[PDB]
Amino acid sequence: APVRSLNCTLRDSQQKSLVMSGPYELKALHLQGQDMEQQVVFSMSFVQGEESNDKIPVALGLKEKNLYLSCVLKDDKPTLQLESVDPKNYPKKKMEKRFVFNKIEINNKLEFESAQFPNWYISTSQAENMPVFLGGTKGGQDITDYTMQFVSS
Repeated sequence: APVRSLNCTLRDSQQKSLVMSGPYELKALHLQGQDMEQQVVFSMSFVQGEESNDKIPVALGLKEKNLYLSCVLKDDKPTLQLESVDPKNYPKKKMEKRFVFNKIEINNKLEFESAQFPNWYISTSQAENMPVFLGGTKGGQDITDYTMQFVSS
């Protein structure tokens, strides 16, 4: 397909799942059993960009929703947000830079670095029910690695 994609769910290294907070925000929390279905299913697209054997550029949209994770400057600081796009023009192989993340395979975990803002990663808090955000520090209080689960689509 023009732009190739695959559906998946993500879980941080503390086993927290991701769910929709409001219409433009994601939160991470320890979920299990029935509630497991509240988790967001992503449609990961493999877009164009500087590629490596361990660094792959991708775009993360919500399955069947014209909503994508985006990195923009908000109050002079790199910020993560859910952005609405024209449902007829997306996804596409050449996504605007703000939508691009470098999928990095480390241990057996994954890290998602903003292509727009080098060394800024999709992060979650240790605390329960907090927003998913863009953090500029690795190996610290905040979590920056995940495992990925594939879904039948």
